[PDB]
Amino acid sequence: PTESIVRFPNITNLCPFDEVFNATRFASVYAWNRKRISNCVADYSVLYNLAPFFTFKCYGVSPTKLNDLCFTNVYADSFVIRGDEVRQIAPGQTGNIADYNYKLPDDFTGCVIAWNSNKLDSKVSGNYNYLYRLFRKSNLKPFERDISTEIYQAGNKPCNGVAGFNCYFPLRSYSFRPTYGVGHQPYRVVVLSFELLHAPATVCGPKKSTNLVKNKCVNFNFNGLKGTGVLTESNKKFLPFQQFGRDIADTTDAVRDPQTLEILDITPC
Amino acid sequence: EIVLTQSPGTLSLSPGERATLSCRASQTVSSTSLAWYQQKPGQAPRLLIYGASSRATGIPDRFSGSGSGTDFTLTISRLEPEDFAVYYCQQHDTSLTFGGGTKVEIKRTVAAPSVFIFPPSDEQLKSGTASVVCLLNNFYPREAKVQWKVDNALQSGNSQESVTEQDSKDSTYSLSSTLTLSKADYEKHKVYACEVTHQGLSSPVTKSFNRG
Amino acid sequence: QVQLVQSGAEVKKPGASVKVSCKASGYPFTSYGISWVRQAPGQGLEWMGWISTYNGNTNYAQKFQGRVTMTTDTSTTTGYMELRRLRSDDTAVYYCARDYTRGAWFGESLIGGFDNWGQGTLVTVSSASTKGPSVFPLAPSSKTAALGCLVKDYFPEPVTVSWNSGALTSGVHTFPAVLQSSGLYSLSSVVTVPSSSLGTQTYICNVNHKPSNTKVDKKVEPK
Ligand SMILES: *[C@@H]1O[C@H](CO[C@@H]2O[C@@H](C)[C@@H](O)[C@@H](O)[C@@H]2O)[C@@H](O[C@@H]2O[C@H](CO)[C@@H](O)[C@H](O)[C@H]2NC(C)=O)[C@H](O)[C@H]1NC(C)=O
Repeated sequence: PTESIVRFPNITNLCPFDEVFNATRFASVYAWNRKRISNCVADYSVLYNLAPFFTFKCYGVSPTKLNDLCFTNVYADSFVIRGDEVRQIAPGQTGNIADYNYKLPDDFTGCVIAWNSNKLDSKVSGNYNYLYRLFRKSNLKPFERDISTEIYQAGNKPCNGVAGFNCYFPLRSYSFRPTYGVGHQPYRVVVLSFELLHAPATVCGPKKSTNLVKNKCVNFNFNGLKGTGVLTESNKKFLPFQQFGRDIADTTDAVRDPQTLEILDITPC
Repeated sequence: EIVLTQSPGTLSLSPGERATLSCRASQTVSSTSLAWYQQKPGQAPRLLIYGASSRATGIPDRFSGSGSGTDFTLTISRLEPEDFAVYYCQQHDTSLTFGGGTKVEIKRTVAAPSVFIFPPSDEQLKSGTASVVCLLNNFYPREAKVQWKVDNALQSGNSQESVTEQDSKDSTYSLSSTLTLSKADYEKHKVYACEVTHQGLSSPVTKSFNRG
Repeated sequence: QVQLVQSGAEVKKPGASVKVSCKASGYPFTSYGISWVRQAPGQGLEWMGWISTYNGNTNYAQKFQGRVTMTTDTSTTTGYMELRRLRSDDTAVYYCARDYTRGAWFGESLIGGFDNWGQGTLVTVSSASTKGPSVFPLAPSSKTAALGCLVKDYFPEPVTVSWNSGALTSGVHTFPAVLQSSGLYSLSSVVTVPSSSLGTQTYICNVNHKPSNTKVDKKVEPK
């Protein structure tokens, strides 16, 4: 190899992580909020510089390598839970929150951030503003939201949509107060999910691109796909939605340039 | 909408005491949605406190905020010469509104004015109008009560006053009151009087001047 | 460092419209909104509105619901504000601020405030023409002593005063201008001098009005 070449999409706007973490209001756990992030540069250093009381645990990728990865989309799910239920926000976990409110898939490949919010979400006289679902007919599928309240008939006698014995209201309140322990105090939780598809990789990250060099052996990097070889002006047929081509040996052999929308063959040098 | 009331309207302290300013909310305002601003004479405002507790970037540690629900408080532990300004509370819990304002000045020993008076100049006597100015030199405190008299009678409406800012060195005020009126009724009388009452004086002063 | 620069002053007339500009520098433009506030002479702050620099969403105050409109230009990173049908109550100073109270992308409330302000733009609304100042003396009485000069019937607001070009700086009291019912401003300048220098020293005051190009000097002597 002779040269190192980096090719990333030309996007300038930065991602709005300050609007997710520093939002005045957070949602409940049975009606958790979801935001879509795309077409922006994602610098994750602002999430490391936070004080060492932000619990940060990420699955399927290391936190250090996040700045050299492109993504199709990012999803941010925000809510507030109790102190000791942060254990349940993890793949392959069960409990009252996980079964009935928020479920994570086993192949999650995403990060979870939690922090104590007792100074904001608690009130001296009682803060019943945050709810959670306690009764459900069956466990819910990953990333499914149930914003609906109807009576739960545990027994056998039906009831006229009114509570009573063996007819329960599904939702309950948290009732946070400042005079509790550490496990009974509100916690603000943000879950980041990285959606990676066969797409033009909108959410790139901080990286400057270089000029394209052909007919020479170089180190190349297209949207995080990095390797060593020679780049030839291909004459293959890609559909407008297709981004790269795979060979019989289950490894990429052709790729589209993210700045000028042309096709290139990759060959060993 | 939500109305914020700042109490009191003016604080008179000394360079080194402790100051406490109070903002009162009509309805309940979340603590995450309240901020404080400081504005010096002739400058733009600047952020001091946000979230009712947090301190803005580059703000000296002596500023602190606290409070909740319907009552918020801004405290300055020790007062420097540069901390004399106007302070505003803002909420953005429901729409966005500002407070009334609270000026903090210097409290010093009581002084007394130097009431003067001036006849109209001869250059105004041919322009169809005249003006007479009563002056009040360095005094303290600011609140002084001044009236004009045409030798037996109190007038009103045709007189306007200008008050300077607090002096840099001795922290004193100065006042001017101008009575303007055409030369027609000016020629109808000969003597005028300015009556001044102030907390510093032991008796209301009256300075008169006749034509001549 | 974050910086915001505003345009110059306006001498608009009633029934007209005014554009105020605000150029930002030193930060990513589209990550923060822009807020517009104003202060009338002698009163407190008054919020006018908010605009997002990402998608152009706005949010106005019901007092200016039908009169104000804000726009942004990402190429030059500059915000603009129109106010229409100017009345006598719109004479004020207008401030452009960087916003941290509402999100630019999703439009929700944040924890913060107006954390960066501009220099401010003074807008004066009056149906009056530019007039040069009129200068008169006011000399001490026959009997420290005090004297000065009066500048009256001038427009617009800015007039500068000096005593012998700073020779007598210590002892000068220049009172703020007052707006008369004639639409014109008035002002007095007073100096305190030794009781024996009345008949010896010279006491001239130089008063300068820029919009009328007047640089007039006048001497005050005892009579
Ligand atoms: C959420 O905001 C905090 C505080 O931000 C500051 O105050 C706001 C009103 C607004 O003026 C911001 O521009 C200010 O930065 C952010 O924490 C600050 O971050 C900067 C940059 O990392 C850092 O230099 C400061 O020291 C931080 N200040 C404090 C008090 O920690 C924070 O970046 C935001 N949170 C997230 C997760 O994005």
